[PDB]
Amino acid sequence: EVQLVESGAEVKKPGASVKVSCKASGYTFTSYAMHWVRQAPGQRLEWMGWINAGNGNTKYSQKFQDRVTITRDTSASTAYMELSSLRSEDTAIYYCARDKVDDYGDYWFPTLWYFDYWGQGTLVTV
Amino acid sequence: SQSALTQPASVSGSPGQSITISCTGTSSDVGGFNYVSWFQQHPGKAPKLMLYDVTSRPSGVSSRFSGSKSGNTASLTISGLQAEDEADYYCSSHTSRGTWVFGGGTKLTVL
Amino acid sequence: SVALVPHVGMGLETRTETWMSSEGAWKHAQRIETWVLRHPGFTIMAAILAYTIGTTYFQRVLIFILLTAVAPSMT
Amino acid sequence: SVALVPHVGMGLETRTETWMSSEGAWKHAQRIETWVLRHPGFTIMAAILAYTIGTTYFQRVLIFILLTAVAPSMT
Amino acid sequence: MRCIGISNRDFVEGVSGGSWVDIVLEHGSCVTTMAKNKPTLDFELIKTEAKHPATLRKYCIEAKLTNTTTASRCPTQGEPSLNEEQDKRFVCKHSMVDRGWGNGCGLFGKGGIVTCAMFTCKKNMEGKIVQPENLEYTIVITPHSGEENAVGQDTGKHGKEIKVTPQSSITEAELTGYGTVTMECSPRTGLDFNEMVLLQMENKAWLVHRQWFLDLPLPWLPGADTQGSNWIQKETLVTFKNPHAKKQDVVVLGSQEGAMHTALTGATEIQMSSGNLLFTGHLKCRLRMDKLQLKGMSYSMCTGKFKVVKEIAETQHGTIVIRVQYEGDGSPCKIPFEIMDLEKRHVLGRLITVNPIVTEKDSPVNIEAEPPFGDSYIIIGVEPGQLKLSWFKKGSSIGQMFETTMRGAKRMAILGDTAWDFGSLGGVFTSIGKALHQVFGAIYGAAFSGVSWTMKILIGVVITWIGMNSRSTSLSVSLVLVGVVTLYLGVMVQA
Amino acid sequence: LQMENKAWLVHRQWFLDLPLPWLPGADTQGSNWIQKETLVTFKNPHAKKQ
Amino acid sequence: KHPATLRKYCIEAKLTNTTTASRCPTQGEPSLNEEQDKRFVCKHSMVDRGWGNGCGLFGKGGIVTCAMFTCKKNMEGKIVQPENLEYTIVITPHSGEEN
Ligand SMILES: *[C@@H]1O[C@H](CO)[C@@H](O)[C@H](O)[C@H]1NC(C)=O
Ligand SMILES: *[C@@H]1O[C@H](CO)[C@@H](O)[C@H](O)[C@H]1NC(C)=O
Repeated sequence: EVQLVESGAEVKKPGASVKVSCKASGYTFTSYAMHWVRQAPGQRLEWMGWINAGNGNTKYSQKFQDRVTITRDTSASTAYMELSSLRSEDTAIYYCARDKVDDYGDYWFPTLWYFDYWGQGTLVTV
Repeated sequence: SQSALTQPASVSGSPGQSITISCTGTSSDVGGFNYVSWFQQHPGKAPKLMLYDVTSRPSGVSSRFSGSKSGNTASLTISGLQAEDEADYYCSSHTSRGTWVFGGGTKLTVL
Repeated sequence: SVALVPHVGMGLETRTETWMSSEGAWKHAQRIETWVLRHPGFTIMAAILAYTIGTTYFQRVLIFILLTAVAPSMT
Repeated sequence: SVALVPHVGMGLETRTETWMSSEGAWKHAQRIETWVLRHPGFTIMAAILAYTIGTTYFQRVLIFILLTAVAPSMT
Repeated sequence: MRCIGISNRDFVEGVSGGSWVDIVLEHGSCVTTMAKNKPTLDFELIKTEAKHPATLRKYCIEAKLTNTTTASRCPTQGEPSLNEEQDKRFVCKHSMVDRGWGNGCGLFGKGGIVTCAMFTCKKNMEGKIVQPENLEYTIVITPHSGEENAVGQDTGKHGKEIKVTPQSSITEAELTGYGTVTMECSPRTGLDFNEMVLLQMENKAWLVHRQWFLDLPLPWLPGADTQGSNWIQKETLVTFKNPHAKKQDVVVLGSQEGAMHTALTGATEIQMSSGNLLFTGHLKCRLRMDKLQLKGMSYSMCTGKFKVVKEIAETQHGTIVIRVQYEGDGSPCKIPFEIMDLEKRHVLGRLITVNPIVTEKDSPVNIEAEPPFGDSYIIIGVEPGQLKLSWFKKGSSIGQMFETTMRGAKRMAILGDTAWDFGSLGGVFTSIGKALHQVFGAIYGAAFSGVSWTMKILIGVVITWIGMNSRSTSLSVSLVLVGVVTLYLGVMVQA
Repeated sequence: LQMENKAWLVHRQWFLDLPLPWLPGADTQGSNWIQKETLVTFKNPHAKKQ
Repeated sequence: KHPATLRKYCIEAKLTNTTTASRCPTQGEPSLNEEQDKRFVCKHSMVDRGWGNGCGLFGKGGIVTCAMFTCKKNMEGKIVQPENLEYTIVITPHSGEEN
């Protein structure tokens, strides 16, 4: 079926810029919207936001709505999540997931199986 | 936003028995919307969707996993606990504001 | 200007809602009402003119309505 | 819109050139000319209605001109 | 089972002797077709892409004047000459200003003056045109029986998408367990492209009338320009000031984006950020039911117990959807579903999900049925373990007939003569109604084109009064009927 | 009435009856526009999104 | 002289932070905290809701959307006190003298 491969683990100094790609194959990239989930080692999953590949529309979480930016390439078949101001709290594995958008390309209401496929995971230790 | 999804931190059950995991949330996400999804995460493995609806489940997942939702609480029920059910289980919901809330997580351990 | 020639009567209207249908459904009538409120003098004169020019109550009312609607739009 | 309340008739007029006077003197009449050119069907029905409404000849022409003026400007 | 949630859902019941039915797939509307012994199918028009549109005319909405220059002549000496007058990108105007000894002339009168400023365009609104050729529709056909999920099949989905372009009239969709549905669609007459402009101002695009677009009073380029500087009708976006008959000046007259937005009132917006997607307009198709097979036929009835995994829900169209799960032997069997009266003596309710079946033991198939008005019983399963679920349908029958008549009127208002091809199966009444509608609609479009809804209501009232006062009753009835229809159209217009 | 780089002498009731968002004139912060709906459009086609 | 501004009008606005909240059928209208913020423009409407949307009831669900209204250009309407007008006149005796 569909497969998503995230990038390798990155260890960065606090305050640096992070950027981890999640290339997803086996399906129309612009058809589905790709979400980003963060989980501090030994803590809960934490939802960052989603980037719609169809038209670039994005949504970030309240917590991340300042230092977190999500962008995707339609041709590169990859979506990128970048964290602006790093901190020790930010040392977690970031997971990319996927949710299909409606027939019109809008992403108002998600599909009930909104995280059916994930990425293997990329670990960043800030 | 905030981890409104509150579920028991630790859960254990003897192999072959039925164990239930309850996920509680506000009326915004888990009490009003059927977007309650249960995800199982193995050690070092990415989360796997177990029940996409309140009770629906994917093709790969075995039928031992059955969920339910009453009021503002969502429940994951596992019938016939095995030794492969020792992974964590994260409930999630689509908040009325358009965001996603994950549960604290339940670490299932079988004896 | 362009705003003075809207796309309202074109006949290309589907079941899908148009650009400012909700807003512009009553904008013209609201503007006529506001104009009558602000400029009461012309309304009375138009009523008198319609009464004089119309033999029947239908003619008078129709003429008065037309005069009242034309004055603001004509500006 | 704001362009539909043009400040044309508010008094305050001196012997100095106002804003868009020459351009805007006949622009509404030219708009009506273009609209009547593009929509001759409505003009015929307006003439028929004016003829059937009002008995005197003066009445019919007053109604016809009023209707043809309101139609394009109703927006 | 897409149609369940949609408010604008139409039920088309029946096929012709040839097992075909014609439908109109409007955007934002879902059609469900029910035929005896035929699977119930849900058809939705989800996209209308117009490809490779050619630019027709560029309009200037925000300009800027520069390089202003003036020349004057003494009175009675003709007009002045500016070298910039030769160039067509300079907007120039001739006026007369008082002259005399003080301003350097030997005569007291009005000398000619010419003001020239270079016209430049900051923002323009391209208007493109498409030819029906590159007009590709997209339709989704979902087998209405099964369970309504798009994650059941990894490669695709239960529903099928067929692209209806004018190149191929026949589009044949193969449903996994339902055979094949054939749509003989007609894309060329759905929307009158080539009498229509794809207007695109900044990051918003509309679908405007070609004549209306060409009548816009703004500077414009032909649409084949390369230099892009020789604007036509520049003086619509420029003001010339000769305030006290002493000097002349030229101003740029601001930006027309907001005025254009106001002008576009009444135009259905579309998308042009990628591919010129249209989400409006209808499509007329013919259904080929001949090769459609019920997915679960040649199954044995299910004799085990059934449980309701999802509470019975009253859908917006007067039907009910209930999800049930089967716990019994004989995995692939057909569900015994019935709707009877309180005495269990009659089968009062029809089943929209015809031939419900249990594909997999642990799979909650969901069922849509139409119960009768009032109290009834939804019975699922055989006598040992059979579920009796009482239901009350809130409405009435006469109310439903009134609602159906109003829905048909609204279809006759939104659509033209196509309202006569929505539910038709051939027949002389359909053909005659369509022909009469074509004639009366030609007359009505000629009479009421370019008129606002308020004017339509005024004309309707006037015609109703004229008919009410007519001395001849034949003419009276005709006039009142025309006025009433006109009033209704005025009330329903501005959609 | 001074717009961007040009000014006019206009009637005061006409100015107070314009259909545009307006501040009372003493607002330095400009965070309380009135009549904001005259300069925005809310679109709900097909009753699916807004 | 000394003109005082009585009203500023916005002629070119801007919408930046759009947020939306949806309610399932028969539950009334939803709530946004931006809805009572004065620098946000909000509107209530109804969208079709159902099992696919995630509700569990079939009907119209209330919807609210809000965007922050920002003015990029405005027109200042100023007023002058009649005591602050200062007319200037030139009286030249029509003498015939040259400059
Ligand atoms: C217009 O003026 C600009 C200076 O702003 C100058 O560079 C340009 O050559 C001038 N063009 C003409 C045609 O006068
Ligand atoms: C609005 O969005 C901008 C985007 O950069 C952000 O900086 C700002 O904090 C947001 N304001 C809100 C959400 O109130």
